[PDB]
Amino acid sequence: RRIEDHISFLEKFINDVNTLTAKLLKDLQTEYGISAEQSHVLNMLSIEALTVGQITEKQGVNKAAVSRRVKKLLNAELVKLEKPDSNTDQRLKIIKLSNKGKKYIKERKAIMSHIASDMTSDFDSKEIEKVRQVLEIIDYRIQSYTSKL
Amino acid sequence: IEDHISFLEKFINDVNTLTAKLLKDLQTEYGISAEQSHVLNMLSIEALTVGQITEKQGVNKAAVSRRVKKLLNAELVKLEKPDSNTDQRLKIIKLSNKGKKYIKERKAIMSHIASDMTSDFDSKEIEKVRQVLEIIDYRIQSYTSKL
Repeated sequence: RRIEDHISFLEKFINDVNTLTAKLLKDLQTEYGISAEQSHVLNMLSIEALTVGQITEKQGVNKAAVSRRVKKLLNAELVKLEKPDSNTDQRLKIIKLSNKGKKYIKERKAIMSHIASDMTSDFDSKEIEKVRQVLEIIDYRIQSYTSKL
Repeated sequence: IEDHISFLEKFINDVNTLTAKLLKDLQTEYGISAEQSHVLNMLSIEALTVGQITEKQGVNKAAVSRRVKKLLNAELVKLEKPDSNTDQRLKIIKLSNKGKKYIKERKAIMSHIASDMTSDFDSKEIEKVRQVLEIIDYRIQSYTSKL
């Protein structure tokens, strides 16, 4: 009820961020020849290099579709196929960003930062910090809970 | 202070990741995809017009028109815009009984885990956090509203 309304507000809030994001980024994506979700993959890999398998369940959806979008990015040359080994090799391919992929990620960050900043310039810095602290522990708990299924 | 943006993006994906994990079985059985659940979930918050939904989910307009038409083909949603709120371009879309049962299960699953993670939490600490995010949601909506 209580917690049920908080959960409902968090869904609306995330959905609203997604909706603003998509609209602010439609032009940039269009410039690079990619869709919103291909763009998502690029945001995940700007965090770290990954393999199709690692990004599939960590977004949790049908295996093939993700494979498709990684193939589309490779041919758009926004991403690369590497083997920077120093850890038990089985069979697998490491996917990381090309330098055009990082250029996009920086165009995207600058657009998100200006808008986030503008909408937040009247806020009290210590108030935002306290809020982040609370979401940091929620993030932490979500993460550890997920690791246990 | 823009490491702030990075953290929110990551917090959003962790949320989404866990939700895809918890609802895999539920969404499969109802014949749903994750993006359609979001439309459904949204419609449980309020009865909406498509023009409304397009601006509130706003990506390609035709791609979201498709997702609502599929929810109607599946009868997960009802097209009920009688003369109270209507005569305003398009319709008033709302969940049907089947759709209503899906979101009940969805809430059953999420409520228990959220509650499990927040049990040591001070109501007031969470309320204040909610207040601040309400301002930011307000602004995001206001900003989304224009260009």
